Amino acid sequence: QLYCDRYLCDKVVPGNRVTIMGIYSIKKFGVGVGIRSSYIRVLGIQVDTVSPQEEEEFRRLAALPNVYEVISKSIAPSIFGGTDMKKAIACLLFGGSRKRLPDGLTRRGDINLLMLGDPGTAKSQLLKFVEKCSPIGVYTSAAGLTASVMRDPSSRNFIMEGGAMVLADGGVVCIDEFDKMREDDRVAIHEAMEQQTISIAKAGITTTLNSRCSVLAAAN
Amino acid sequence: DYALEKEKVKKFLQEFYQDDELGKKQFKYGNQLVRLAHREQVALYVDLDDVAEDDPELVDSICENARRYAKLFADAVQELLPQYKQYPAELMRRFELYFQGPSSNKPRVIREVRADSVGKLVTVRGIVTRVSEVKPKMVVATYTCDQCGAETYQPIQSPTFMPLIMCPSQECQTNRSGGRLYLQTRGSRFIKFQEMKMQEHSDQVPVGNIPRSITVLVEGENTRIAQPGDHVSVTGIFLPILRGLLSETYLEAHRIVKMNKSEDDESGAGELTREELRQIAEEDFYEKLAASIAPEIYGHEDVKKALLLLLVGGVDQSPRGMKIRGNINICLMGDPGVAKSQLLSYIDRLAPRSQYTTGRGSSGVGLTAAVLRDSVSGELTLEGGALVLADQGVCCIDEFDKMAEADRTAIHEVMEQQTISIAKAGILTTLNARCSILAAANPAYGRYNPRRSLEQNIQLPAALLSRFDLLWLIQDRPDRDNDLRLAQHITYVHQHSRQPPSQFEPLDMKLMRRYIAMCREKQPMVPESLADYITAAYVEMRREAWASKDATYTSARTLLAILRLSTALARLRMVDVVEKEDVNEAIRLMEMSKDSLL
Amino acid sequence: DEEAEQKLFSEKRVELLKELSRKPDIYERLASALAPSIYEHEDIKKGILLQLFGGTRKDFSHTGRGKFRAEINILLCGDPGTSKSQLLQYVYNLVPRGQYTSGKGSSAVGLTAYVMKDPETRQLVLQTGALVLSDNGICCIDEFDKMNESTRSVLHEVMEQQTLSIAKAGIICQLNARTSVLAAANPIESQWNPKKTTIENIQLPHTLLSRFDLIFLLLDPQDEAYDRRLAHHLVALYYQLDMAVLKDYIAYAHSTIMPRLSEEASQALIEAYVDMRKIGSSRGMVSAYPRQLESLIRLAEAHAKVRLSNKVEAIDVEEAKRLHREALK
Amino acid sequence: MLPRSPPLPRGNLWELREAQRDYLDFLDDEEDQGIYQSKVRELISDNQYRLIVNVNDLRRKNEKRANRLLNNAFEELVAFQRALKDFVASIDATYAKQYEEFYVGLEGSFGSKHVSPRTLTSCFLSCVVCVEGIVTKCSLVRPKVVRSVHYCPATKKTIERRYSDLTTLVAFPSSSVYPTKDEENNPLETEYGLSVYKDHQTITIQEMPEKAPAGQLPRSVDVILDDDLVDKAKPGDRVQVVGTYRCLPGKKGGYTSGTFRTVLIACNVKQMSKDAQPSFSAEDIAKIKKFSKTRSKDIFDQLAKSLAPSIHGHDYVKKAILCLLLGGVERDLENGSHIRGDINILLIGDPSVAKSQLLRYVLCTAPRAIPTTGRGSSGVGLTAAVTTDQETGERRLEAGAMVLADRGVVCIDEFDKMSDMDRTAIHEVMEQGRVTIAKAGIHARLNARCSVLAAANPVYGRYDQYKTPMENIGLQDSLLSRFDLLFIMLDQMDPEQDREISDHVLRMHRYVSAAFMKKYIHVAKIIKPVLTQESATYIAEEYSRLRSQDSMSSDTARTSPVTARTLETLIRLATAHAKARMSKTVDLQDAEEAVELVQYAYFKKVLE
Ligand SMILES: [Zn+2]
Repeated sequence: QLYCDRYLCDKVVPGNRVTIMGIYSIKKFGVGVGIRSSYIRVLGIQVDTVSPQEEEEFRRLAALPNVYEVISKSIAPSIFGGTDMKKAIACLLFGGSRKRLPDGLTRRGDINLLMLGDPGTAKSQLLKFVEKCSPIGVYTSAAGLTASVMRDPSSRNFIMEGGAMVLADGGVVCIDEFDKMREDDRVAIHEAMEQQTISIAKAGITTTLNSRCSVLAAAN
Repeated sequence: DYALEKEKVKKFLQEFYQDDELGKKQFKYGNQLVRLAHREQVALYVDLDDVAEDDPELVDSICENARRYAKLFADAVQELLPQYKQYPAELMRRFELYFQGPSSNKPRVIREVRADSVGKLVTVRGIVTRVSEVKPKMVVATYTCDQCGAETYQPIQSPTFMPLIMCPSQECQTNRSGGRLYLQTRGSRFIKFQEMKMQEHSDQVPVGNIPRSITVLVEGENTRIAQPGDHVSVTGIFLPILRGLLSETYLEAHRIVKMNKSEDDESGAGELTREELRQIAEEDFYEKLAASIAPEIYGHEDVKKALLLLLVGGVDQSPRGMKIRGNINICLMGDPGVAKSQLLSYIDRLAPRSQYTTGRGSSGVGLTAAVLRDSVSGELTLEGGALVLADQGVCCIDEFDKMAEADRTAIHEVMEQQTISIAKAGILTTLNARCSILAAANPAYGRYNPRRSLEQNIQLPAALLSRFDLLWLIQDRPDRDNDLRLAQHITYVHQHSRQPPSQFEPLDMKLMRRYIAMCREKQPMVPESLADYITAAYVEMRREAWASKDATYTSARTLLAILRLSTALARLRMVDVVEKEDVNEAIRLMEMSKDSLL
Repeated sequence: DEEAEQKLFSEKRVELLKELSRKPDIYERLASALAPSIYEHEDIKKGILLQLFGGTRKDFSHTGRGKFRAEINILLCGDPGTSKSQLLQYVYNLVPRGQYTSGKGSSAVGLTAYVMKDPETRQLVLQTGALVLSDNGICCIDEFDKMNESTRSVLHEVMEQQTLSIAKAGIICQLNARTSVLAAANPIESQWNPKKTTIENIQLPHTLLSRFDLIFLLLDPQDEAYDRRLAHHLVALYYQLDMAVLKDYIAYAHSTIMPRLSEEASQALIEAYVDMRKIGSSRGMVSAYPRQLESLIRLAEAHAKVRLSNKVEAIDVEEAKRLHREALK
Repeated sequence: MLPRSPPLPRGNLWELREAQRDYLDFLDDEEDQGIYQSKVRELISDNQYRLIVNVNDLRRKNEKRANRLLNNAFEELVAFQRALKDFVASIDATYAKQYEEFYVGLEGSFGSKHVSPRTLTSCFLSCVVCVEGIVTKCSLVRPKVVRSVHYCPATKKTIERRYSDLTTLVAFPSSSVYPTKDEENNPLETEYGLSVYKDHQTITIQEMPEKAPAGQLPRSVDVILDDDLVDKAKPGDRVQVVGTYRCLPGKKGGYTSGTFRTVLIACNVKQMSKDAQPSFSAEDIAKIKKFSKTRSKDIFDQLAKSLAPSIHGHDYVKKAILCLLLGGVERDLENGSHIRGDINILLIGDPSVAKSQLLRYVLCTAPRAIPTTGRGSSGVGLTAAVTTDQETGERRLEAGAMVLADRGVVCIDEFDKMSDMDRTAIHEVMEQGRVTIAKAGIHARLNARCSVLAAANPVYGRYDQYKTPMENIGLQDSLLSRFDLLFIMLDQMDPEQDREISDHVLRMHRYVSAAFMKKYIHVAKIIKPVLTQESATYIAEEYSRLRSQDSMSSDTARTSPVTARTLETLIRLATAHAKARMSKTVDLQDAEEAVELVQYAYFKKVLE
């Protein structure tokens, strides 16, 4: 357990790699008779990992005559055959544009894809690739995909669990075995791709979560 | 200051006139003080409209404080009592004083009473819940020093109190510097006490908000007035609880009035006048009421004739120790849109004790009685269902074909023996549930069809079909003429918001609810000379339903219909013996209930 | 609790009982005094009267056999309106230490024994159901058909061995009781259609029909004479033998009687079982297993107790054989 | 987008003596334009405690004080509220004593103080801030003493006592001992009627979802409403609290942990979203009374054409949806009966016929509309469910969807993916208008007078145009009677309509008045026309001709049964058509406008 201070607060996010320099010490708020608690008072922190000239290697590449295939060729090195199934995936990484008519009746800005066919493990590779090479992306087979309402042991009441499609903001979500997902969960993912938001009205929960992600599904 | 108020209240208590006593100007409180002095009465409901008749200022400063004043009054009467006819002046009180709300104030709701009215006289309306049982609350604890042979007292105010171990008499201490004194439950004084919660009417709540509760400390004479699950109106101070700066509050009831009838409990005021005996003595009194039941509904001249027998009910015997029920059960199988859920909603409001339930929104343990645990004590307690809360009244269950099949056999017990026998793992008992049931249902798949016979476009097991004395069967026959008159009725209704002028104007609900309560307690008999007529009729039935291809399951439980469906009629005509003219009315009913199929 | 109190009978009363027990029909004179509101139904009252005495309480601890049930289980099947539930409602109000149960409002563990988290000590403790609270008396189970086959297969133990073996989380024990079921059911389709076979209107298995020993089929149609007599009787209840004879005759006949078989009675009990097999085999009505041969004993002895005969003779087998035969017809 | 003012700045047109003597001079306000002397009086005529101030004015008047007030809020707001009682006594001293103490809210534009609960650091301690966000709980309103009044029955005197806690602007912890014997000689007795209590709540603002960085669990903050600000916020809102920020310490056993808890002592609240339209101009009402008079022939059709221009075809459905948006007239007879005054519409058809579009438009047009689906909705979660509390542990009745939307609209899409055990929970709340619940420890009846707009995909995936209208719909003839209008919008296969539909949507993908229907229907809703015997004999005839099968046709099937329940839907559509005209008397031209709709919606034709 750590203890950050004035300017070290809000410097790291759950999921980071760090390197702490702290003063290993003991709590003094005064199993065993003389046992104490212990923490590390942090007083140094680190994190482990755009340009004008970099802009030009995007410019010229967008301008070169055969700009289309150069990407769709280098987005699936291992798996080969039928570049259409790789042609399409090139678009999902960019997507259309979000329009707001005068009525505020916004429009989608993402796409969805289904790769039907036998599970022959040729598609899991592709899922892993598209997840790895994405600005935001999650590959799922826990809490679920959409939100749930679960009876908390402590509260003894129902609480709300936003799943994956609420954490992926603009990103891309990959799914396999489209008949394995929980019946309720499959209903909710249907509605989420329909409306692009999840709104549960149950025991003590009436909230809304904007789902803004891209579905790349693989069937069987 | 108050020393001059104790005189301005004595004046009012000794001087007040009243004319409505039916005599001359007597003294409303003049007689009361004598009765109280002769220990023939305990409570003195000092009205506040009468102080607001000659001094509208004192009323302003009562409902402003109402805590000092309720003590000045109990001192004024304490002084006046001897003048008509132990050590502390409270152990010898033996009476209490209560304020009956002033008429100018308006009955608030539970949500409205805020902190700006702590310590003032308020008035709330609500539904009772979780009324406790009477327990003795101490007022003046009496101790004794067994050593020095004395008697001592101390008065209690808080919900707690610390006893005494002194014997503070300086003589006992001075002589010997030693001695303890025992508590004692003889010389002390207790007073009845019970606490009960109130909730808002779920009607007068914002569209989806949670109702709030309040606590009421009934004590003294107002106890045992209110029953749980009840509409009530309470008048009492609104105080905080003793023992940081936040405070929890309770209502300290001074007056409790039942408002079941939507106006004020007038069941005890069910007095029929001679000018109404005029009507009740007419030739066809039975036929006026029948037409004055839910007049907004055209047609159905016969169904309204049976829904009245259900409200009056037959007589119940007990020969050689073999109980026979004296209630009537009725079902209303029929096509969609024939105003069944209107008839039921009306028969709900025309009954002293009634309940409304829907088949698809009620579970089988929630109808009869449920055993539920308290996570505060871990103790299992019983909790009545619908049929228990509707003990001496009527229960209404529409959408009766859609109730789950394991939640419907929990009615077979209440329809014949009229008890509920629970043997779950906390309790083992039989509650009394003497209710008469009235249910509505759709025949097969929404609509009757003439291909399949009965019993297959009804879908009730014979064991339950036979529990119903009258399974009435209506239809949506689209006869061009029958539709024209129905429409010319409903459009008149939507124009004027009333029914078209009928032969006889319907009686008020308030008046029928009394005409019937007077008509229940007759208990007519049966004459022997009729046992040959009745018999033959019954026999004939067992022939037809045995020599037919549609008829239902008739059994020896049908005879008791004819019998108990005629002691109802003979109870309307105010006779004290069943006559051969009512047996034929009953027999006609049991025939006009399945003719809608021929 | 009043077995010591039976010695507290006026000797003026034992004369009365012993003398009433000599009239040639004291059987039909006591039986016909049960429930003086049902119509004739002459046999069902005979069965329900023999159930209030029960066979002897023999002591089989020596033969290592175990124990031996001495009470009689009775089943009533028949089409609606035939006054079954009234007989249960009457018995339940007569016998002390009894219960009344129903079909859907009773579970598997609520009838025999459940395990509850005791609130204070937070520990699992055992409790007793309905078939164990009766324990000396009758456990009326109405609506016998409408209990899913799970909760119906529980009666197999408590109604034949008079025991109950529990093995749950921390409780491993073996109760016992001396109850006697009295059940009432409806035929399947709730209508006794005579096209099907008797073992098809009941629709109960054989491993459950054999634990009963008096299956009364109330086959009653629209007999124009019966209906007329019944209606004439029922209407009479609207105008307007003793008990303490029966209430004391029963205590006596329990306290100081123990019918032991004979050799002339035992020689009519062997053939009465060798014919039952050939009869019940073909018809397809209800087969007969050796358990019935014990029931006859149970019935025969129970008849001898009615007349205080203290010894089972021939006629006490012919009666309780005609009763066992003329109930399924 | 940054909210740098409570009044949306884009389209607003359409010692301690110096402070106290400067606030008074600011509150004079007479000599320049009399802005506040027009507000003090205004509130005295309404009997209010507090008045809202614009700091934007304090700036122009005196910059130094405007800065010293946003950085030392406590010592400045204890001097503002003093020199406000001073200035109200300078108008009506009789009023200036009715109330114990006055209060003063704030509003305007604070420079860097407009923060979110995520940015509210510990450099804003004792500084006016303006927090925005969602309320996600409330507390139980409880009194709280600020003064006692005691009494000596022996000495006939009267002593008082002033209370103060850590939730004041002065912050001295007083003990609530309630003295019973000041001097050991005399006994005391409290007088509750003459004491002074106040209200007290505690809500929890939480950061807006679409403003979170989405990686964490958005931050929260605790607000302490008071003194008739109390019930001004329910769970699920979007508020802009404007209150001082404060840390309140503690000590359990003479040894304090340095850790403190920080709260926000609110002194104003603002609902950000405008969810009402009663603000109309006299020019607007003039326009309205013009338009309602111009042509009585064609105002309904002209209204409905302009309903949803973003959709091509479906004129009938738009007509009926307008009828929904108006509503009938709820008659309650004298004996206590009640007849509903709403219209429930059902739309079935092949995929992609703009059903969801019509629903999503009816949502935004009408006020108080609630959306719902066919799988994210249980039979009990629609009406009311029993639960308990976490603080008290005693049961209560949480309101479902169709009880929140009272006097409103409920939009149920994919009404067919709802199990049979779930539709049945509606038959009471769609006709009788109120929900009845008898659960274990709950017996209640909630008012749910609403109207249902539902959309359902047909069985077989697509509407087989040959079977029959009854086999393409799974609903049983008991639920099919509740919904009084059934529109079969099967995918328009005719080649013409698709052409203009494509034109329209593609034009949209290359980027009567709209904001006038709002006011016009919000006005024409209240009118309550009354039948007349000229038409009431025409309806009473068209129904008796509908009810006769022969007069219908051959080779024509029935979508839904005609009962005595469609009769009073004729009456409802009629008096909802004479609500657009603002007519107040239905005529024979109405009872004929609403009969063709029925003739079209009830009977379908089968092919082979
Ligand atoms: Zn003493």
